[PDB]
Amino acid sequence: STSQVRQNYHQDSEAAINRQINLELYASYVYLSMSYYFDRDDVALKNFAKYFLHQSHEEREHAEKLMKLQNQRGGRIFLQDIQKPDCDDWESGLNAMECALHLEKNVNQSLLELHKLATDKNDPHLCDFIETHYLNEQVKAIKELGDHVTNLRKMGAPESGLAEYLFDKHTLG
Amino acid sequence: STSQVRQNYHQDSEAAINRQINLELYASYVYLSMSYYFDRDDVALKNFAKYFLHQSHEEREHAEKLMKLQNQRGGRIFLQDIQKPDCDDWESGLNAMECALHLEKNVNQSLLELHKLATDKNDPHLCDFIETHYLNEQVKAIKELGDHVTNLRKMGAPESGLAEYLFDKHTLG
Amino acid sequence: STSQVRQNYHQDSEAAINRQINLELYASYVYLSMSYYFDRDDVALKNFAKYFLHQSHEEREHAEKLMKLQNQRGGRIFLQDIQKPDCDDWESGLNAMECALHLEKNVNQSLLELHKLATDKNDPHLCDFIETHYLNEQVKAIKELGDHVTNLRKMGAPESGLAEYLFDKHTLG
Amino acid sequence: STSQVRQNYHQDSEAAINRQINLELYASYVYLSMSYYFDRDDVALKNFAKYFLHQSHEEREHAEKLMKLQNQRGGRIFLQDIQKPDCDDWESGLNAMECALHLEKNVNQSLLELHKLATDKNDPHLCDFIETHYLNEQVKAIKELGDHVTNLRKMGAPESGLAEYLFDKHTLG
Amino acid sequence: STSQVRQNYHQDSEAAINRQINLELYASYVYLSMSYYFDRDDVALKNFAKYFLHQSHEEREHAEKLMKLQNQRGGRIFLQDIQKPDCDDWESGLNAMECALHLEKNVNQSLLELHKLATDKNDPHLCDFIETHYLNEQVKAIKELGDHVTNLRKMGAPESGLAEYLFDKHTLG
Amino acid sequence: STSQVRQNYHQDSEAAINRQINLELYASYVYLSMSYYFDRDDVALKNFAKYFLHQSHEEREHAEKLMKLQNQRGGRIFLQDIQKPDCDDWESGLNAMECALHLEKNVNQSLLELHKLATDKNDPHLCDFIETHYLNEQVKAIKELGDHVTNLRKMGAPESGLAEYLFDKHTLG
Ligand SMILES: [Mg+2]
Ligand SMILES: [Mg+2]
Ligand SMILES: [Mg+2]
Ligand SMILES: [Mg+2]
Ligand SMILES: [Mg+2]
Ligand code: NA
Ligand code: NA
Ligand code: NA
Ligand code: NA
Ligand code: NA
Ligand code: NA
Repeated sequence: STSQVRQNYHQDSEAAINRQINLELYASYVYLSMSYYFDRDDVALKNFAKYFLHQSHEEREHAEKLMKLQNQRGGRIFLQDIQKPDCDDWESGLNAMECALHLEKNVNQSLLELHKLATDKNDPHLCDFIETHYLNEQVKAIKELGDHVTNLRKMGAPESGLAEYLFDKHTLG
Repeated sequence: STSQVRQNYHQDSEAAINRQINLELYASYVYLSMSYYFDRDDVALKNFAKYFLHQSHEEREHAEKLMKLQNQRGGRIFLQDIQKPDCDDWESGLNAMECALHLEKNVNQSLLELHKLATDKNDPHLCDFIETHYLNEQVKAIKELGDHVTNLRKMGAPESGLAEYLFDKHTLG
Repeated sequence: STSQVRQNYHQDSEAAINRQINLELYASYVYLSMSYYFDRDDVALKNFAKYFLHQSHEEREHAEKLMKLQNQRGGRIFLQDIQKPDCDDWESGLNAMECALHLEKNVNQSLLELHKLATDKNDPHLCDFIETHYLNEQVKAIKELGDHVTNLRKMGAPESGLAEYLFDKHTLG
Repeated sequence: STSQVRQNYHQDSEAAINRQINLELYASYVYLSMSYYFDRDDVALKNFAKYFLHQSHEEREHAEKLMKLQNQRGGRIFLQDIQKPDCDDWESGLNAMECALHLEKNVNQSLLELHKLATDKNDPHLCDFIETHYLNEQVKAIKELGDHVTNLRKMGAPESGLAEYLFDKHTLG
Repeated sequence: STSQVRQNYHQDSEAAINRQINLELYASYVYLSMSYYFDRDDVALKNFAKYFLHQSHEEREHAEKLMKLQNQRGGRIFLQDIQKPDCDDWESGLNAMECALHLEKNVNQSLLELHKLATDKNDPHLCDFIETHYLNEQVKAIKELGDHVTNLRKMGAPESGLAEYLFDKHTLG
Repeated sequence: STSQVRQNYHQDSEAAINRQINLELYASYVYLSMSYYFDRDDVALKNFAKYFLHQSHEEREHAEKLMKLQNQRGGRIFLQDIQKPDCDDWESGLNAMECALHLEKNVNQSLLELHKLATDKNDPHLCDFIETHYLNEQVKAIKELGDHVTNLRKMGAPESGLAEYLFDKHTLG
């Protein structure tokens, strides 16, 4: 039953990877929802829509890289339901950016816990995988989202629809 | 509350589109599972893996086009959980192809019912959307999968691991 | 008297096509009026002017394609007066966009009725002509105009002349 | 016995497709006859000959696309004898064009009946296949042939051998 | 109420320009009718059709340039109904050319009266606008149409359908 | 009644050419049937299908060259019904290749008889036409088909579906 390739790969690490795969797919689905919210005729912020669609695809890529990891190490992927996002209506560009920031920080926290587990199980390959492909990506994403939220707030979002319009044009466009 | 763009778009059609979006996302997730099954070290059919990964991405594209439709017509997207696939282990190239064929026929049946609803609601735009973007795509996908299943069976899959190996190389490669 | 090419083309369909030709020419004339309203020295929104002039030419193209249809089927074109637009003065970028949206929805309703007639007369060629060349075009135009109206309103049009200025620059330019 | 790919494809539709295949092959053979009539030394209208030969090959393509359809849907092709054309000697450029027009209208009528059957059997894929690939093609072919017949008649065919000569040169050449 | 740009622009000139705009749009519509007459399957003179369609578009360009003039001078455009053309059926290539010649001479007469008004109101800008953009254009158009009519008549139009055929090919093609 | 170009062209030769035209069209139709047999979802040998479709088109070309011959010599083409092929279902790649070989040998025998007739009628032009365009073509086709049949048999067709699969890939692909 044990994979011929498996070496120094703890069952707990395998399970945590499966959980991270689900979380990445969940994040992808959240971003998809946000994108198409901004595509609504009564919201109509095309560059917000594009920004979040790109993020959705990137999150899918992250999940697939974790699946590849799982198979490389000889673990077995076990997929779960991808839960629907918390909202259907994201209310504003600013609110969407804040929710994205919160999501990214949650994903980062899960990654940090994964790293802690890898460290505890003396799995340096897994640790460096997380470090190389995930942690800096998260730090960058969080910094970018924080920058966006800051600009929107200073511009006067969400009450200034002009604010969101011009942010859509000049930052996200 | 009614969208400014909405015209000749029945609530039942809107709901059916939301169901189709979920079904397309489900199909994408099924194909993702199959792809990474073939990426396992104890299965190791890279071109099967690639074939199903491509199909997964294509299904995601189909879902996104339906979401775009929904917003174009002034309906509102309501996302649901994406259920996990029926299997974790797809057993063989042939079995995966047969399950894919079954899935594609189920998706096609749902599309046909959607078309019937559009027709009943006298929604020619929706009918032609389905016709143009979905129905022929489905017919082609079903024919291709049937061709694959036929070849694998004639070659001697799934007992002939040589059969699947050579199919992976010569058809899917 | 009956055209040598005519086949499965009902008199009622022919008459409805003649009405649609007139409606398309009318829409082209409305858009022409709007364009040159924005060219006034006391309005001076060049990109609004360009947007509506492009729309005018596109509507002319639609009418000409219907005339070509009529001759292809062996019907006979009967032209009518092109009525002058409802306004000389369109008041604002937002008001013009709202009137354009209303016009586009009226044109769409007429197209839907034309499709219904074709269906009732079992004229699949005519149905698919309408579907292929007109219905999606209308859906897109309505969605775009709705997006424009939404943005202008959120920006603060028509009281914010800055709003219309910046929309002219960043969206229509 | 039922094809693994077959879905929503009525036996009556399958039979009608087989009949249409035969009709398209028949039309191809008629045009072949006309082409080589104009290649006779005592007729000697090379561009008529080329025009009808092109039409013959196009009709063959139409038949082959229907065969491909049949297999795509999981129906089974049953071929029949291709009947010889009604004439060996087509008498004149004008007479050939009139017979071609009559043939094209007969083919169109058969296509319309096929569409009606598809509609009655709620086969939207088949309907849109016919609509996309056949109906407009027929309308165009009929209009072109009607234009040709009109010009020949106005020029003075078939008594003015100069008429046919110059039509061969300037229209068909 | 007076435009900030208006200078040396008499109310009578403004009104005459509005009348000329309507006349140019009328001429465009007449030429459109003629074009699609020649597109009929029972007339079938493609190059006549093209010639008149080009003329239609050119006349629309003339109208739009007058509208631009009106706004440049600070007058206000007031559009009127575009009357339907005098005929639905233009009978022959020659008859259409003669009606076009008559139309062009009427347009020219109106332009000459406009010039006379400009001169009487000491509006040298308007005079030179008319001179530069319109008068020579009209002279050329009238000369060309007269040349066409002369050739058709000498060839034997409209009784020689060969005449019109060959004119369509060699002059208009 | 006798063609102005006819010289040294016996009535018996003319009749034999008409028979050969029909036989070539028959062969084309047989190959068409075989091609689309291999396009079936339950057969699914794309390169067999392509091979036989190419052969079908080549046979049509042969028939058309014979028609051109007939007119060049001043004979008159008389077309007959094209009989349907002997089978609807060709059973296997090997069986299809064997039937094709048999067909090609029958066509060759008919050509040899045609040559014998030409020789007996002292028609060296006809003899050399047959020699140049047909006889070597037939010899090559027969040799190729024999090679194919030999390979399939040695590989283990038709019981080894792997055999036909790999032949389709490596020889016909
Ligand atoms: Mg490190
Ligand atoms: Mg700005
Ligand atoms: Mg359709
Ligand atoms: Mg000449
Ligand atoms: Mg020799
Ligand atoms: Na991520
Ligand atoms: Na799909
Ligand atoms: Na339109
Ligand atoms: Na056809
Ligand atoms: Na003019
Ligand atoms: Na042959």
